[PDB]
Amino acid sequence: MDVLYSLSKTLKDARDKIVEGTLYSNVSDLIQQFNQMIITMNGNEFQTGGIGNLPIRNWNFDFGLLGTTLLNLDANYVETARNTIDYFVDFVDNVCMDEMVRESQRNGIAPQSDSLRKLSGIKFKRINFDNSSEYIENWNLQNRRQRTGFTFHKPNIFPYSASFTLNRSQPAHDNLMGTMWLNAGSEIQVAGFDYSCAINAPANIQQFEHIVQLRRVLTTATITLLPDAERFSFPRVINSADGATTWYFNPVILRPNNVEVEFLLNGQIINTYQARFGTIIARNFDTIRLSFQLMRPPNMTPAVAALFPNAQPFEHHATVGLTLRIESAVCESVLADASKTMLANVTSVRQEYAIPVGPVFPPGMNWTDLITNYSPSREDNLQRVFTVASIRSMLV
Amino acid sequence: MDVLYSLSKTLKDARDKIVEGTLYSNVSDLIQQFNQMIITMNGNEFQTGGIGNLPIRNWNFDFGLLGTTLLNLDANYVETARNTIDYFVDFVDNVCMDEMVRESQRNGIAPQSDSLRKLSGIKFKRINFDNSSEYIENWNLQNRRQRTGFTFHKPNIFPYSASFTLNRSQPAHDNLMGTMWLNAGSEIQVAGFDYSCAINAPANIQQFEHIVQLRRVLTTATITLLPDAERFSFPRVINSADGATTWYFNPVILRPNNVEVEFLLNGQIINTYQARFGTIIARNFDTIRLSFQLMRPPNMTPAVAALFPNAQPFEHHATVGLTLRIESAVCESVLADASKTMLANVTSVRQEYAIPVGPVFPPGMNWTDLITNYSPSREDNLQRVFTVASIRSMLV
Amino acid sequence: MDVLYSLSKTLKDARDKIVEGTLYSNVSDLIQQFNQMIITMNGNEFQTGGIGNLPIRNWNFDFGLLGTTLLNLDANYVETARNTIDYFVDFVDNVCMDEMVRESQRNGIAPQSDSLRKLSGIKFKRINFDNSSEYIENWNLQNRRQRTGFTFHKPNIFPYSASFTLNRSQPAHDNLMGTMWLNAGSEIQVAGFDYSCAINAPANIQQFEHIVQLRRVLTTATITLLPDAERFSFPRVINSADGATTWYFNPVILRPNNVEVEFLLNGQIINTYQARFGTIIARNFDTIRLSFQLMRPPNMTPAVAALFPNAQPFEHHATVGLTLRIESAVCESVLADASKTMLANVTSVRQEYAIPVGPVFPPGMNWTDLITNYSPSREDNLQRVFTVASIRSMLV
Amino acid sequence: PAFGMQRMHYRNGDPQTPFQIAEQQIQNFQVANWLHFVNNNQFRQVVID
Ligand SMILES: [Cl-]
Ligand SMILES: [Zn+2]
Ligand SMILES: [Zn+2]
Ligand SMILES: [Zn+2]
Ligand SMILES: [Zn+2]
Repeated sequence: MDVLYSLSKTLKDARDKIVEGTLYSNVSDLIQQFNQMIITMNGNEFQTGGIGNLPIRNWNFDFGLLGTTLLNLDANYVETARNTIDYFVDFVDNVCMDEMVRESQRNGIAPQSDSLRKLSGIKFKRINFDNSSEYIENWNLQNRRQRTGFTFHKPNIFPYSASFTLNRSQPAHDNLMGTMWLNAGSEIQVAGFDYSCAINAPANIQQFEHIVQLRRVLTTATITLLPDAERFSFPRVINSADGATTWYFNPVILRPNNVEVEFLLNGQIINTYQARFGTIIARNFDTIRLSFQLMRPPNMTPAVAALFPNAQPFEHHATVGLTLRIESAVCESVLADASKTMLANVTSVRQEYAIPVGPVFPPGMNWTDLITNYSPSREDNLQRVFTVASIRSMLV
Repeated sequence: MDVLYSLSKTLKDARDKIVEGTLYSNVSDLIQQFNQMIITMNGNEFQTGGIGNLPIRNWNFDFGLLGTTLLNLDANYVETARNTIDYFVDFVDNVCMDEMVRESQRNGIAPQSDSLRKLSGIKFKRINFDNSSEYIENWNLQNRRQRTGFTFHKPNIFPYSASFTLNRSQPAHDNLMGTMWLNAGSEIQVAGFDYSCAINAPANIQQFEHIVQLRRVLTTATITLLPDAERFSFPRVINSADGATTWYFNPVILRPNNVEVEFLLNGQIINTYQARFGTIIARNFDTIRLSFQLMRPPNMTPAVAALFPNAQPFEHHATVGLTLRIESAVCESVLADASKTMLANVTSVRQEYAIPVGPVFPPGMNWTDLITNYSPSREDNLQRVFTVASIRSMLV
Repeated sequence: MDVLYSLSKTLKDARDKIVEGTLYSNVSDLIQQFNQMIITMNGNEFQTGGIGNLPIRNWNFDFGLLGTTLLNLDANYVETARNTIDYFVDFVDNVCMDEMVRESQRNGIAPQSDSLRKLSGIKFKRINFDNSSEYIENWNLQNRRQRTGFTFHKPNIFPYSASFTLNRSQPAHDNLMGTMWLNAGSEIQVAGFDYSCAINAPANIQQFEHIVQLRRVLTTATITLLPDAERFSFPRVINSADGATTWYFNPVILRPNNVEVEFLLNGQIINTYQARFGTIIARNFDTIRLSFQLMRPPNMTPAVAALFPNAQPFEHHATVGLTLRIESAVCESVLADASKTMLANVTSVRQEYAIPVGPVFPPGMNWTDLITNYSPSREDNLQRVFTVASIRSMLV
Repeated sequence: PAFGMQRMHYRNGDPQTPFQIAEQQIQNFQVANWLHFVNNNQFRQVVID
């Protein structure tokens, strides 16, 4: 991985810096690194594989060194370098694609493609130089069992789940007490609905709880917490848990009461926010506990009193909602997020070459299924393919 | 462009690295590059401005080299370098502003301002060195007829459009079947509404389709697809298609049925997602087809059964929805997006200096009009001004 | 700050570049910078303080220089460098933490920790080298009183505020005219509601105006403006302004009329957008004025005409909306945003070590309180702690 | 001559020594490594007693 990354970084530097007219002193160190890469790679045969529809390709390296005598690079120098660079970049893209489409159960972190295994040999270790990208930096730290940090804008941490729980229910589904929630990528939209508006609740208060267990620990998380859930504030016709019938939801939104957000790590409370809305910071947690209350308003104007009778039928169902949005977080594990392209690139390569389902990832590289069962082997394989995809995106 | 970027990159490196106390070995190559810039620019007269309210400014370059030998940089060295850097940064800022305010229908990629046309001469090619930014790198890759790629967080690919189509309608607008949609930026909310709730539809199913054609192909696109459309789920008094009258919309949201998102390229299906929600990957597409069905619940509870009578009047209108958000994609062409400021920089420069509307862009650089008619000439001019704005951002 | 930043930058370069097999020419300049840092730090005693629960830590530097003898770095070289780097990273992280948890009312930009005060002595200026980070660049520009620039994706410029104003009201809350708004982070959602649907308005027009004062000037701002306000478009039961009773809101959403968005600087009009939706650019402003109108539809279909009677009672309250999202902007002051982790890091460090509330920041590092009262002293302290947080995040 | 390289055209007054240029130019590892050692073999200044 370090060698493949070093090849890609050398090629990117060569593409960006070996330009017409530039001072040779601008590229001297880069030219030394490039020539060392050429010397190391010359004479080696590589095969990029035939898994799926990805074609078998053979790579042969017999390239001249880049010159050193010029003071300013000219057209001839640039064209020679560009030919060598194009061949090498094609090779690196093919190697990255071959690695991205492969998975293993035991050593998923270890290289899987023939070319990358050959590059792991000692003779290529001299190619290795500056490992400054976040993904390769985390790769090196992971190899050494050191604390890793991946920064994510809007991490895709919650698997998709649009579910509801009913605590009070009847076959006619007309006096219902329960909770609705959408756990989207970085979004938790939850809402507790009481149809009687807590008319008979002790103290005229109905308690709602929602626990989301993150599959990985998040740190230094920026969270926007808003006091309403716009997803559960309009009338709906909703399937029953068994799907045998549909019930009606006609929410009217009340201000959530005793809003408590607890961010927990291994069951211990790390952060607690009572009646706080807007930006909050959850420094280290793997669990979110959102507790809120529907309080029947003790004083009601005539319209509000009309909405909430003292007994059935109940037509206007009192709903209290919270919205939680993780804008930024840090995870020790690779995750999909709204800003990067690693998952999309791995999926695109797997789809374009018809890679059959393997023994590690879910079919189609579906993120919900993957993150629901984000096992250590899946984490190893996913970090490998994400690092390879990041190395590939440097050139392609 | 490469020369202007090299000037700006040299100035930015000089600002960041030529600092009091630093080892001369930290800056030696940079000092040589800076001196080469000085040599190449010496004896040349430049003129910027003279369009709109952008003032005419003349630039004459007669600066000495930095030849002082030191182990560590001192204050004298820094102050000399700072004087030269300040003049050069002002010049580069003015050249960038001059190029950003200009357009041409023919050869809109080619330089438009006189200073940048002069800087395209062969004698200035010596200034050129490391071209590492995404925009200049894409510029060079395109000039080489190589496949370029701009990565976008939330690409502004959909021109603003809040429209509806009525497939069944009448002057009373009380028995309406059709669709309403908002396509804005990277978001598409669509909602198919049937007022009769598919009472008389064949098999009790009403099929809705929505085709959105992207003005440019997107690749490696991460999409969040959510079942409901919160924008079309509250009561709404909408205008008539001709504007003569107004009609009423009283949604009750049913879950969309047989949801099929097809990502198409040249009319062929590249990606298909059936009943899949959350994060999906569209690898390469120029069109999106959303097909969703309103299925009348076969089994209803009395509260539900009361909302959907057999015949008119229809008070509760059955609405199914979909939300599609492109979180990140890659486009070969330049686009506005949520994270970058190139469009905002160009618009700000044009507005601040009262640049008259030209023959390429819409007035005020309105993004909706620009992206609705994103012609090849418009694309060339936009890439030019965006590269210039990225070069300007490095210094200003 | 520049010295502490240079230390962290040297350590990061050493971690990324001192790797097995790498050419010595890849690292020669880095080795010289690192050895200069070792020489400068040798013989100096530091204490990182015991404020709150941060342990008092003593630091002694008696390290040997890194070797220059190898043509390619081997494993022994990497291990020796790793040991020295680990000690230095521990020191820099502790210094950054000790600086982040301190604040001053008199000179909050100046260093507060004793170690950062010692590192400001002239003897350490030799350490100083490339200052290329956005935050250190802004720090140096600010020290020279130059135009600073911080680029923010979704800047958290609006303090959280969910409020309403009733221009017309009565104790029964059934003929209400006014506005309700949520200002949160980078988003504004405003909604003007008239219960009589402007039946008795001077021209059947009800004017609504919302003025939002930004605590700091924003520039080069990309802003999405959308007609509806989904947050204020569902039935609600709302506390009265004095909390004595609760009123009922039953919105029906009409298209806002004569939508005029003004971006003002010093009360002067800078940007004006009339009936424009989608992406707009505000080049330089500190106030937003949103003027919209509930215009009674001159023509109504029977259902629409039935929603809005000529006199009380009113069951369907005519609401117009506006949504305004700041996707990207530039500010001369530091701000929390949806991408950067500075605020979260500072808050996490303050909570982890139970830092007692000080005389500058709100007593949780809570962002609503901070941005509401963004005083110059608060801005100075926040710029200091955010710069230190960025320096820390280079290593931790 | 051992490696068949063209005779070094060395300029008097060059910032680099001939061994430094040769180290940058020699592809054999043992020779290049000995050259690098020579190029960087220095006295260590140490205060003792
Ligand atoms: Cl976002
Ligand atoms: Zn974002
Ligand atoms: Zn049920
Ligand atoms: Zn119509
Ligand atoms: Zn009131």
